[PDB]
Amino acid sequence: IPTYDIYSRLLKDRIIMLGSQIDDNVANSIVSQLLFLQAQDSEKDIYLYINSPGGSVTAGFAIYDTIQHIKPDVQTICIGMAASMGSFLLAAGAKGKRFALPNAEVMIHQPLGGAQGQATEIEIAANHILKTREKLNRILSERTGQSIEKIQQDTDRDNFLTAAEAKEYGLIDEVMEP
Amino acid sequence: IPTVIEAYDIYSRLLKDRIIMLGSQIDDNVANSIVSQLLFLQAQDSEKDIYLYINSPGGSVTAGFAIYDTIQHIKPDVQTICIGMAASMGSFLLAAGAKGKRFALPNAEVMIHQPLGGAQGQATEIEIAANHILKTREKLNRILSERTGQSIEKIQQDTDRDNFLTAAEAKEYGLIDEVMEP
Amino acid sequence: IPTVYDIYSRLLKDRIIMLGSQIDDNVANSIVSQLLFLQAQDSEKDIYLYINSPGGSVTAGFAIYDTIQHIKPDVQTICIGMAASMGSFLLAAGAKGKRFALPNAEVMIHQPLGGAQGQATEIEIAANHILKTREKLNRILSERTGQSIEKIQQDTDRDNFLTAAEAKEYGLIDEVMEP
Amino acid sequence: IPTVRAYDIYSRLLKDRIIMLGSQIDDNVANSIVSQLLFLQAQDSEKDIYLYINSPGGSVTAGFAIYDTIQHIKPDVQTICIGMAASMGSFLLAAGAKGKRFALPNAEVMIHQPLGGAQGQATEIEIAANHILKTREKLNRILSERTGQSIEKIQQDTDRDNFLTAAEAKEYGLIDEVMEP
Amino acid sequence: IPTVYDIYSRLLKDRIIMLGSQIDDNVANSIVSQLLFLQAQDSEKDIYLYINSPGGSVTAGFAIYDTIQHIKPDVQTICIGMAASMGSFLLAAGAKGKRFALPNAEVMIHQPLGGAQGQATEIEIAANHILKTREKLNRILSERTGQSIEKIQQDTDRDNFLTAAEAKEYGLIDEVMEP
Amino acid sequence: LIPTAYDIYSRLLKDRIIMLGSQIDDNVANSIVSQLLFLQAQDSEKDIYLYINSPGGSVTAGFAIYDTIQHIKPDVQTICIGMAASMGSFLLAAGAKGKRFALPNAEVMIHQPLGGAQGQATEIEIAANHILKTREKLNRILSERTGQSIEKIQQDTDRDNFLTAAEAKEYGLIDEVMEP
Amino acid sequence: IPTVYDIYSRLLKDRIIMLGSQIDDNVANSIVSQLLFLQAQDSEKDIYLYINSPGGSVTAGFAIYDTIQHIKPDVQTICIGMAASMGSFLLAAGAKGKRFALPNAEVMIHQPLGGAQGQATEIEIAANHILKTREKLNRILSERTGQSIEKIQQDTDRDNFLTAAEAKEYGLIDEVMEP
Amino acid sequence: IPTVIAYDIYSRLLKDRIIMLGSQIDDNVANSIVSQLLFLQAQDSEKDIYLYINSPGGSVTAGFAIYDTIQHIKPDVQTICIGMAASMGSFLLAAGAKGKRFALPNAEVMIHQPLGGAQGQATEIEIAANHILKTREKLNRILSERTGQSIEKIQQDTDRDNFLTAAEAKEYGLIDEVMEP
Amino acid sequence: IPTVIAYDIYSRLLKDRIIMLGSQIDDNVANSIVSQLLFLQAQDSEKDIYLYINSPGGSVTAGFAIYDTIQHIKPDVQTICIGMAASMGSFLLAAGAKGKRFALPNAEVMIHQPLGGAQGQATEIEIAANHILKTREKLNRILSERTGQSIEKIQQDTDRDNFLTAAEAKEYGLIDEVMEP
Amino acid sequence: IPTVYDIYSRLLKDRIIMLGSQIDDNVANSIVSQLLFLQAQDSEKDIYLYINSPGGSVTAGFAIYDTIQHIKPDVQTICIGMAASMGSFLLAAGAKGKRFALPNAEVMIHQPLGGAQGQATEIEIAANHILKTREKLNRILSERTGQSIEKIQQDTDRDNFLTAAEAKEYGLIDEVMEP
Amino acid sequence: IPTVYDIYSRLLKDRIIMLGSQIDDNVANSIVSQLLFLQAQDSEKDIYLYINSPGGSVTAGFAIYDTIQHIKPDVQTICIGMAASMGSFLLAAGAKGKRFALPNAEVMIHQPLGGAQGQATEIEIAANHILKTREKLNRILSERTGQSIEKIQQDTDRDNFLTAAEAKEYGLIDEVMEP
Repeated sequence: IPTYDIYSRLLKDRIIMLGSQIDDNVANSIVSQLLFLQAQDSEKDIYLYINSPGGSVTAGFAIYDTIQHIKPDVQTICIGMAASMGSFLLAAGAKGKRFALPNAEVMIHQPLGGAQGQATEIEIAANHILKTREKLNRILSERTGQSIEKIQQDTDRDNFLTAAEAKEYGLIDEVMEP
Repeated sequence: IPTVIEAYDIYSRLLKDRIIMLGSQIDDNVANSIVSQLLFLQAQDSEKDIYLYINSPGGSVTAGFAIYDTIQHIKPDVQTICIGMAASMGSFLLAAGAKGKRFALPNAEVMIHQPLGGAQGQATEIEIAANHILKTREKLNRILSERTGQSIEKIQQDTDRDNFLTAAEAKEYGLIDEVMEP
Repeated sequence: IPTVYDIYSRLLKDRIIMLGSQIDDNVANSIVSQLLFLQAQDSEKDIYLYINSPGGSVTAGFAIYDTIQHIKPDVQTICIGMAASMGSFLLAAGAKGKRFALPNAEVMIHQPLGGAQGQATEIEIAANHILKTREKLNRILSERTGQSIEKIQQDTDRDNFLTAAEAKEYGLIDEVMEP
Repeated sequence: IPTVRAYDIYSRLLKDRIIMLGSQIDDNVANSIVSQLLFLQAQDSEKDIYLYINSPGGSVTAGFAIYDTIQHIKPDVQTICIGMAASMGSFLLAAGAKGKRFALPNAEVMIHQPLGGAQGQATEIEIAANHILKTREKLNRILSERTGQSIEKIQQDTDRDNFLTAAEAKEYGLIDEVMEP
Repeated sequence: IPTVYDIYSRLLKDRIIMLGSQIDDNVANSIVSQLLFLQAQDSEKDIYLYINSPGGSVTAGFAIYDTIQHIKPDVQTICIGMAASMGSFLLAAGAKGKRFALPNAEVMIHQPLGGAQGQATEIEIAANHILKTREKLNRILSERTGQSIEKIQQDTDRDNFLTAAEAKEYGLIDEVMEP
Repeated sequence: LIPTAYDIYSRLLKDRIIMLGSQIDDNVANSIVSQLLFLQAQDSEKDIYLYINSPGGSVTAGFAIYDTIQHIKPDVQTICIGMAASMGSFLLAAGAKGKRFALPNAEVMIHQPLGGAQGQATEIEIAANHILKTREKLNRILSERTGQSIEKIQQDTDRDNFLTAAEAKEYGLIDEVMEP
Repeated sequence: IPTVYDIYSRLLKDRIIMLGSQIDDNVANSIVSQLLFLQAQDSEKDIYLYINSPGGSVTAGFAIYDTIQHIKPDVQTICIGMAASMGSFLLAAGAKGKRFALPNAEVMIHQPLGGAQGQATEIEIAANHILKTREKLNRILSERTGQSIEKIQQDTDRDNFLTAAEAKEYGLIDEVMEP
Repeated sequence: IPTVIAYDIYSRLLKDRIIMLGSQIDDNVANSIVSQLLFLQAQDSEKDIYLYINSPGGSVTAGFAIYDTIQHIKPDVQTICIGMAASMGSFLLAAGAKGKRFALPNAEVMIHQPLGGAQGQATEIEIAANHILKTREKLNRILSERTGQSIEKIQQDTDRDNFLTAAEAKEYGLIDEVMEP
Repeated sequence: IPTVIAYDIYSRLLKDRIIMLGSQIDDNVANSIVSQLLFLQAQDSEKDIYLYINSPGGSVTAGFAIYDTIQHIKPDVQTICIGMAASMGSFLLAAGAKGKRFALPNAEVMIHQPLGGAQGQATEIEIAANHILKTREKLNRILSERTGQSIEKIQQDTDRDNFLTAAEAKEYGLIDEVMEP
Repeated sequence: IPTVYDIYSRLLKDRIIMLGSQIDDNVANSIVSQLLFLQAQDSEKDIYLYINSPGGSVTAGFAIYDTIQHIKPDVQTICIGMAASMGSFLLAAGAKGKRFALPNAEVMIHQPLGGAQGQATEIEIAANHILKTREKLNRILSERTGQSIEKIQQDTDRDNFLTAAEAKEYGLIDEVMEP
Repeated sequence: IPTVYDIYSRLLKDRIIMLGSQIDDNVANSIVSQLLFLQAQDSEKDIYLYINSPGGSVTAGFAIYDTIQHIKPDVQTICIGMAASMGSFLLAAGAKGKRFALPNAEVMIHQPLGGAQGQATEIEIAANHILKTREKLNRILSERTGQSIEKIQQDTDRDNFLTAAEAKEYGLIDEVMEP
């Protein structure tokens, strides 16, 4: 990472690069970048590049809620792949400012997790992850215009979409052309 | 494991006298052996009692139900005798012996608790697993209710956490019929 | 972690502390030092503590908790992502009226976890100590939420997940911070 | 394990109603010892049985499977300590028929409180602590009955590892006689 | 570890030292050097030692202990979170009248731990050494707490957890620091 | 199993010969005790022969063998081949008086007991007192069986002390070097 | 390790060298370089070597030992916590009259440790070498304490723990440093 | 390991007074070999015994248990090297009855000094060194007696690994004859 | 490994003077093969023995224990390669009685120079190098005698892995006949 | 593995050999010995070789194959479950007209697998060898199925799964054994 | 490693290079670079190479050796602690009359170590190469000590430990550096 690295130079121009799995460390850093950019200028757009296989749903919601909280628009730009929570964040960008490059891929599926121990503990974990899926699907419905029933069906298995398909689905607004 | 010459290992020698020893965790291999022994004893004599000693921390619920159903399926009464400890599916099998012929020795310990499991993967896979283990707990509790005389609701409450019982407490609960005194 | 100052050090300049990890003695040492430094800079201005944490060490969390209550500035707490176990205890520890969660943040409360090994009398000592620790946590959660101790005991017996709105109803936070 | 029809040496001794407890006690060992006790009773409910004990102890519940079977069966079970009887091993030594509990002169006996573990939620640690304390009370009460010592004395004497010579074990009431050459 | 100086170096500028880890030779070397440095800068002004520690090496602790007693400034000790074993020994070693704990901080005292392996005579040497080390710890604790050596022996036979208020009654601290 | 299943050791046991050729642990001690009891049951008057090639091992396991030897009626000859070290040399010295042997190039080693202790100071104290008492017990018996003073045994066992067969006879650990 | 310079660098400005670890080649390299640097800055002013060390490599220790005797400044030695094995050898190596221990610091002396593997003639070479090294260590210790080599041999056969007062009586240090 | 009707192949050969050493020498192997030698003398104290040796060597004390038993018993023990006899294996080859030590033509013999290890305090390393040096003196003295070579030549010739052909072992005096087809 | 009534299958073949070498060659395998050869000679010193070989080779010294025993005993030993005979395996294949060395048509033969290792001081590496070089000369000389190929040719043909069909092994002189159906 | 013999031994009495595992030298040695024994018992009666095998060593497979072709009795081959790689080669090697599969048995053919490591010239030798081995396998498969060598080469470039009916149609077996 | 520059950089300013580790390609690269830099700064003034090293790679040692001989400044060598194997070779390589050891430093000489695995011919190549390397080392050692090659061969057959005074008498150094 070349140098005050290349990411800090892009941050000076209100660009945040997500290029990894989403965990609490990544979310803490991105949230802090978003807050800092709003403090610098509450009006100018922010640009969030997303190449991510997804990761923690709660870490992803830290980023998601910060995006919706701050005053500047956050443009989202998918490069390479936005899968799982990554495609949720892609769809979370400012309306009209969600993009994917022509060969970028988008994948949606249901959340993953685990449960171990007593029957009642497994029941609690199952209820929690099912409620988490409902929350994701409700928001994806609002952000895409698709019905919750259709999102439920379309995420039962791994669902790969081209950029053109992601646009038609309502996950992005435009395929960014050269 | 000593040998007895009339050449039997000690467990085979006791099987000759219609005694089956359960002294390990319950898995499919152990259940396969126990079931085969029960079927063999029935084939030998369908009237004489069988004696099942139980010192077991429990284990696989489905393997325990292979044993449970075989006990109920065969014609001879299967006396159960707890020595040391009968916990989880082990206490379930202890309570499954022929009515009036379920025993524990005075310092044997009985422990009841809800079944354990796990689930990994997609939310809908976790839901299927949760629904399955919950249905399995209902099945266990319903049978325990029948065999002890306790209501299902009391069993649910009394198995939420590990519940250790003395032999005397096990008799009062209905899990055994008598403490076998010296 | 980009440079502007690394990003966290830049936010600290504006009296913002980020808790975004498991709570251990190292994290608590750092958070406590930041709180003391900010009080030294200005004893009157608010401090903002963002919390995204699965929890962790009870004693480390109480190092942070007691420092929050000790210092003069109000400490606002803001849950983003998840505040679980000791993290949710710290969320509820913010200045009354200044405890927040964002709309999709999750809150989870549950009894403390631990272990005990050795002689019977050593297991007894360890059990008494963790039981006392839970009573201590529940007493404070009762005063900070308005709920009875009996209700907190019962509601923490197993993992209990709360939405942001449920956390407000419960008294763990004061407001869901809307966009 | 040499052979002596063919017997291993332990099977040969079992023909003379001798059982050798020469290892840590777990469920596998207890299962074998119990089966040997039941077999010998089935062969002859009158004749004494001889239980040699060289054991560091082990599982308390497995030890009680052995303990209760000894008390259940009709024959007297003599106990003979060689080398070491520690923890649950010393509990079983004291469990022999009264008047027929022995140690050889240099055998070592050790008594101490039970050991265990617990992990997880506070309430789970509470349940495990209550269970091991009740197990200790059960062990101390029986040891009081078999030794003549008060439960309060047994409690104080098992708080830490307590090593006894054979002659001290006799004075304590854990055995009846030191078998002198 | 945020930057302002890193946060700990910034606190050191105000004569605050943070012990927030297990005690070992490296930690003691750092703490001793900070104490000698602070005395060199000003031999009259108080030093503040925050303690959140599970304890650790007895000899490393005594490097710290003897340096506190050696230097001219008073060293205040402030327990946050937990001071256990050699950590609670150092808490009680602060200047008399200037030993503190925050209300929910926990203090634990117990006898030293160690090991030995090899020949009978090697084990005997190691046993005699740790027993003498325990006598030394107990004698000093007795002096610093006002409790008899026999009571300290009894009270440290097993893990002994104390609240901050109990630590004050015991004589391990002078006051519970209230908000 | 080595050659015939009825192995070579079982064939030697028919002739009242017990072959110790390993470290001494509870399994080995239980086997040897059982063999000794068996041989006494077969004939309480005929000698037993115990060959010893052992680096030593568990002190309590060794005392199970030692006390059984003293308990039974038959004389137990001891014959050192290769090495009898630590508790192996203790058992070598415990054979019937006048019937303790070593072959000419066999080696004997004596030293103090080994052990460990971990935990609280008072737990280490208990463990140290126990191993010190075990050493006094070993030295007292070795004094009785060799004729050497307890103080000399203490000195001579402070460190590993290797002895030739002839030196072990001079020391009193054996009665005769068995020459061809 | 806080910044002021790191804390050790800051103490080095005042001619203080902190030994707070095992002695190996890397540690010896650093301490020798610090000694040479301090001589080059001022050949007259005393140097201060603090020692909390469990010992370590004999040859690395002699790199430090010989450099102390080589340079012109006096090197005071101050034991804090523990000086064991080669650590106690270095403590005894300070300028005569300027060897100190703090009151609860401990000192341990014993013979060197090592290993040998391979052919009989290789084990013989290794045995002769460690025996000659012990003779070298005991001879120098005899000169530095005033004790006979026979007494030092007897007193290092096994681990031999000494209090600070005992180390003064032994001649390993000159004074116990009281507060 | 095949069976001959029931003997395993080695037990079948032992019936004909043949003992096969085909492994490293440790206490277990020595226990077996010593027991076989004692057994064969008990059957017949006059007829020769045949010890085939293919061994890389191993424990010196285990080798001396075998060595001393060979010299103790009345029957002659012929030794026959096949494959390799190295270190303590070549010591045992040379220990066979005079005139009855053999190697097949392509068997190898290797002699060298004993190997060992030592850890701990200087005085413990000294004790370990003195013991292995004394052991080497014992081995060389006996090899001198059995080969006819001086002790000083044995010392020189075993300082490093020294490989000999069958014919060279005969000229050296380690064996009496190369057994030709 | 199935049983025939009671023989395991290998023991049943041994009854018919058939030895199966079906694994890597080490001291344990050579100990068993040698014992079987000696046993069969004792049963009948005139009747042929049949040694099947499916082996990747292995220890050169273990292989020479088998080799020399084959040449020492009176019966002819026929050798029959099935599957593969590589390295010391192909050396033993060529060691069969002249005219009675066979391979089945799809069996594979591979010859190559010996493998080993050396570690330590320069003079120790030199000793190990000299020894493995002398071993290679020994192997090459015997292979020259048994195949009719010059030593120079065997040297160059074994510098690297050299794979031979059964037909090529016959032309090379490693076997006498390809055993056709 | 039950008794009555073990179950495989009881079937061998009836001239049935079960191959139900990977083909390695141990398996091949046993199967070759079983074939030779059965020929010695009766040189005229058929032998039955059941095959459920994922393949294995090519040379081990050829020990079996050559022994099948060498002995006088016919060897029927019967595929149950799966015959893959060297397993399908042995299936095709049965006596002509006496090679079978059960209706849901699967057959798989592909090219041999191997590895090579070292100098360029060593890699070249290993490549030439495995390429020659494939030519041998294909030539025999061509003879035993009636397919051209070119077709066999094409059809084994990748894993090629075949139903029992496709295997019969291919020439690898003669009949699908129907219930 | 304290700051002043780390301590080694501070000494390099005064033309001092410290070797205090095993010799590998990484250490040799750094030392060679320092030697070349120092010559470029000043081709006339002496360079001082301190050596405490157990040795290591022969080729890496020759990288240093040849660079010492190549550059114009005299390189003094000073053994502290131990110089063994290639370390003692480099000690003996210093400028004539400027090779030193401190009084208790030890010097060890022995033959090179290595290994070889694979075909007979590969083992032969490796043996020939290490024997040649030993001849190369012994030839240069003979030139630099004045001892004959045959004596060096004898004296390096096994590990040979020398005191500083013995190393001077041998010709490996010129002077024992006294205080």
